[PDB]
Amino acid sequence: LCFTNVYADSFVIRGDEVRQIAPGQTGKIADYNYKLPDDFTGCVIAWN
Amino acid sequence: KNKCVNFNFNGLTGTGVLTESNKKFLPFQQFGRDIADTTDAVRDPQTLEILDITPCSFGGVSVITPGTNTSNQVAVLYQGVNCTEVPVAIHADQLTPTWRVYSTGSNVFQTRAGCLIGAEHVNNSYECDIPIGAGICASYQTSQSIIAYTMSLGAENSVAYSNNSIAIPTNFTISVTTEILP
Amino acid sequence: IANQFNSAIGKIQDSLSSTASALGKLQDVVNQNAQALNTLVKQLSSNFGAISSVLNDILSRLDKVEAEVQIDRLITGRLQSLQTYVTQQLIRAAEIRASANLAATKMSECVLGQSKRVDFCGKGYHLMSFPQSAPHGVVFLHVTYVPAQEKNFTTAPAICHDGKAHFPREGVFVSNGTDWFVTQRNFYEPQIIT
Amino acid sequence: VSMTKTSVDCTMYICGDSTECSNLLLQYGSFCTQLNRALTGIAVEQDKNTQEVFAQVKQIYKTPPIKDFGGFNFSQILPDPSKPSKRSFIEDLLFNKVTLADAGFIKQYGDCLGDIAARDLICAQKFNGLTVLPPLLTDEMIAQYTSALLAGTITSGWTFGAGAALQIPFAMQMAYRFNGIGVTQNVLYENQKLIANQFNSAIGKIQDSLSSTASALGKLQDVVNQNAQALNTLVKQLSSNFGAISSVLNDILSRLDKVEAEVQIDRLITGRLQSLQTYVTQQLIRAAEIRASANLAATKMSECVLGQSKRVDFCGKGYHLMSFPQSAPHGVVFLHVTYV
Amino acid sequence: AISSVLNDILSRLDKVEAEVQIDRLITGRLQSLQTYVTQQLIRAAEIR
Amino acid sequence: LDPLSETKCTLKSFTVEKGIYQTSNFRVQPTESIVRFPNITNLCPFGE
Ligand SMILES: *[C@@H]1O[C@H](CO)[C@@H](O[C@@H]2O[C@H](CO)[C@@H](O[C@H]3O[C@H](CO)[C@@H](O)[C@H](O)[C@@H]3O)[C@H](O)[C@H]2NC(C)=O)[C@H](O)[C@H]1NC(C)=O
Ligand SMILES: *[C@@H]1O[C@H](CO[C@@H]2O[C@@H](C)[C@@H](O)[C@@H](O)[C@@H]2O)[C@@H](O[C@@H]2O[C@H](CO)[C@@H](O)[C@H](O)[C@H]2NC(C)=O)[C@H](O)[C@H]1NC(C)=O
Ligand SMILES: *[C@@H]1O[C@H](CO)[C@@H](O[C@@H]2O[C@H](CO)[C@@H](O)[C@H](O)[C@H]2NC(C)=O)[C@H](O)[C@H]1NC(C)=O
Ligand SMILES: *[C@@H]1O[C@H](CO)[C@@H](O[C@@H]2O[C@H](CO)[C@@H](O)[C@H](O)[C@H]2NC(C)=O)[C@H](O)[C@H]1NC(C)=O
Ligand SMILES: *[C@@H]1O[C@H](CO)[C@@H](O[C@@H]2O[C@H](CO)[C@@H](O)[C@H](O)[C@H]2NC(C)=O)[C@H](O)[C@H]1NC(C)=O
Ligand SMILES: *[C@@H]1O[C@H](CO)[C@@H](O)[C@H](O)[C@H]1NC(C)=O
Ligand SMILES: *[C@@H]1O[C@H](CO)[C@@H](O)[C@H](O)[C@H]1NC(C)=O
Ligand SMILES: *[C@@H]1O[C@H](CO)[C@@H](O)[C@H](O)[C@H]1NC(C)=O
Ligand SMILES: *[C@@H]1O[C@H](CO)[C@@H](O)[C@H](O)[C@H]1NC(C)=O
Repeated sequence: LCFTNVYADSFVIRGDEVRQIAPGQTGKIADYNYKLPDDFTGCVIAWN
Repeated sequence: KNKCVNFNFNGLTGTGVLTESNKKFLPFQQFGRDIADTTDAVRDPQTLEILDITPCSFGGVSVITPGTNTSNQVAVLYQGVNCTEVPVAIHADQLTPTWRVYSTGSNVFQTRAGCLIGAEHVNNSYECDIPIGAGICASYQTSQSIIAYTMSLGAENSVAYSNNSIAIPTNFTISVTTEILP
Repeated sequence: IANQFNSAIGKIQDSLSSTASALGKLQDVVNQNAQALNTLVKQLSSNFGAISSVLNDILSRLDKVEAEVQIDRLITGRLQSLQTYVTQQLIRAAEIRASANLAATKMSECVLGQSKRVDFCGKGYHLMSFPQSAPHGVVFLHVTYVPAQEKNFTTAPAICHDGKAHFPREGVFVSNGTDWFVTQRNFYEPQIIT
Repeated sequence: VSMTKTSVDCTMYICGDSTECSNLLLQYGSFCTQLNRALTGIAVEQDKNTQEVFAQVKQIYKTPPIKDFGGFNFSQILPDPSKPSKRSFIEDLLFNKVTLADAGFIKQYGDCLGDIAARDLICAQKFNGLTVLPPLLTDEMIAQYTSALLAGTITSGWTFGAGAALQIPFAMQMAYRFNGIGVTQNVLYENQKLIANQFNSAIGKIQDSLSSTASALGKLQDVVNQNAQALNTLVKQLSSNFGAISSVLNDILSRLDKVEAEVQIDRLITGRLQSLQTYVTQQLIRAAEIRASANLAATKMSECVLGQSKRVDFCGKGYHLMSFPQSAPHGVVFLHVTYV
Repeated sequence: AISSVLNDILSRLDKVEAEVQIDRLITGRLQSLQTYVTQQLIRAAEIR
Repeated sequence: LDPLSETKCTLKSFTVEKGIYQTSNFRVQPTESIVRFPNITNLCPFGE
């Protein structure tokens, strides 16, 4: 595949907040500091 | 170009015949689309020229038969297709019908409806038996084979008109006919 | 005339004794309503995106939380399959309702009367028609006068005897080549121009 | 009398060039066959409707080359031998006034592939499986059946409608007509020149009218329009998401696995199926509209062209004498002649 | 759908869940109108 | 097998009446694939 624009967003969280990173979620991460759009095109990559 | 292939550009996976377009794309354009919202032209990205895309040549298939009670011979219509392409529809590529026994030809005929195979064009016109389309019809007849023909509308007849002449019936028939309505 | 009539009715018997070909109009309605019932029945074989075509195979395998995600697929599939059938049956009922109103019109005008309407009671000049029934339909034995043997005649639109013009009250003038006569428009019977 | 025949590659419309989509589309059973059959039931009855209006005479009456009709002038409505189709002067007026988007007129890919793949609605219809089909009768064969009905009429009056044609001098025939509406036949021959001058003048008004305006054939154009509008809308129905990621199938299939694509693709299989299930319904109902028009026209042929009607206002406004049929794109035009 | 009421759905869940429920209302109704309009088209043909 | 055999299979009848009949549309499959993308040579900064 090919891509027209690409961005990486780099940050740290606790593991119990990884479920909040997916689109259209809730919780303080998903409400007050990092929101994805409802159609989010991309992929989420996390590790300890 | 002119051949049928699984193209991809940029992840635009399609299937078709690529051709040199006459489209003057402006320098920022990479795609053209159908009124239908599907791609139908595209700039080649390594070598900046404009390609038309056409989805590969195709049509409906239809079969003409006198009935199993009498024969196991049938004739076949490639609706909307000139006869030359039918050779191009060789099984060296995998057609949707896997049966390709009629691409032998020899009795191949072009019509307004498409190209017709297994039936013989006879100059003599008859009553329409099986309707092919556009004034062509087909029938199984004499050593039986399927014939195809332009239909005869009825006997041609010049009426005996003149400015002072009349026909009058000297005799009659009392006919009866059925007529059946559901 | 009676011997032609009894012979014509004889040909109707002798013809319909040989074949089904004429009854294709009734036979097709039967075929089509049978076909649509076969089509409506055969849809039950379909998965419609459910794990099975068979309702008991969903219930005998899933819990309420999952079963509803299978059953509403079946409902959606079958529902549309009824709606299509009911659509086809309403529109095909309209084809038949016209066929009935026409048959009632042919009954009123070709059975209860003599129609002057050309070709409505068949090709030729209508005398009378006899109804016969059929499975789900009606049949009409339309009797028509057809002019069959003709001869050529010379004609004039009017005649002169004393400087006055003459015209038929009824009919037309003709000459056999030697003498003029007047005659009825649909059969040769000559008479003296009086 | 008719509307454009059509057929849809139901699989290629819903699932164009995918095996994966075909294997999902299969899970609904006969839906595509029921759709295909229904379009065929319509298309086959268009050849019926064409046949039943026009093919009423089994013998092809040709006019005498001389025209001794007693001052009545059919030259504008009889065949003109000079033209490549044997259509009349008024029919060549009627054939220009209607715009059609194809009629089956040989698509052979020497045009419709490459450049004329883009700027043509109909090649996109043909690339989404939306095949228009040619009618059983060419417009020359309609013009010949029409010519035979007209030539039979002007030379033999109603007599060919009963059996073999019987010749009659026209002026006299018109006398029988006048006698049928009860104006006694002398009143024709006593005015034959004035009558002929008016009949020819009334044909002159049909010409001068239907030449000049750009709107007249509305009742046919709206059919030819609604056919193409419904196909052009069915083509737009392919552009929708129906809640899925993309309205292109292969841009889902290249981007997704065997299960996430099944969730997406079935949306399109749904939306699209409901787009054909709509369109085919809309055609089955329109077809019942045109059927009624065609069966009515086959009665106007039987009763205004093969005979004189005593039915008031059925053969146009006035007392009917006789009428002349004219071929048109998808239509018949009657020219009614009346005593007023 | 969990409710026939369009705003009860909007209250009880979130946009992703609306794609699950409000969507049902979209479908079912659009089938309702196609049903009425078809009955009216057929009916209209009888009245003609 | 042959055009008659498709028609029998289509009508789900072992015996076919006199007529003209519809069958599965033909379409030439592609002979082979063509892939085309712009040529880039450096790889993206994944290590960063
Ligand atoms: C046109 O029709 C006429 C009527 O049939 C026919 O004229 C009739 O001809 C017969 C003889 O063929 C005459 O019969 C009489 O002949 C002599 C005349 O002196 C008598 O001795 C006989 O007893 C007998 O009465 C008819 O009188 C005569 N009638 C008239 C009004 O002419 C013509 O011959 C027919 N012409 C053609 C070309 O067929
Ligand atoms: C009615 O008459 C026409 C022509 O007039 C006749 O011509 C002679 C044969 C002779 O009978 C004259 O006294 C008449 O005036 C007939 O037309 C002919 O038809 C044949 C085929 O049957 C054709 O080969 C000829 O070319 C035609 N000739 C002309 C001059 O038109 C017609 O057949 C007669 N019909 C009946 C029913 O009697
Ligand atoms: C298919 O047949 C048509 C004829 O029906 C060919 O079209 C002709 O092409 C030549 C050269 O381009 C023109 O000079 C003629 O005027 C065309 N006539 C018609 C009626 O089209 C067409 O080229 C053929 N296609 C193939 C692939 O053989
Ligand atoms: C009118 O036509 C009828 C036939 O339709 C003629 O009647 C036949 O006449 C022949 C002898 O000429 C007999 O062999 C037949 O048996 C008769 N038919 C019937 C049904 O009886 C009749 O002669 C003709 N009359 C005229 C005036 O021409
Ligand atoms: C029947 O009417 C047409 C015209 O309506 C006549 O044909 C015209 O004849 C004149 C005189 O030669 C020409 O100037 C015109 O160009 C002709 N028009 C056409 C359309 O051909 C015809 O001559 C009339 N017939 C009779 C017997 O008078
Ligand atoms: C792709 O590479 C070729 C040489 O391998 C070169 O001609 C061309 O310029 C390259 N593509 C672009 C977009 O520059
Ligand atoms: C077809 O078979 C039937 C018997 O089923 C027979 O009556 C008829 O004559 C046969 N016709 C032909 C043309 O073979
Ligand atoms: C049919 O007639 C044409 C002349 O119109 C002739 O050229 C052709 O050879 C004929 N076909 C056959 C098979 O005889
Ligand atoms: C018939 O018309 C011709 C001209 O075509 C004329 O010479 C002849 O006198 C006319 N005869 C009758 C009986 O009208």
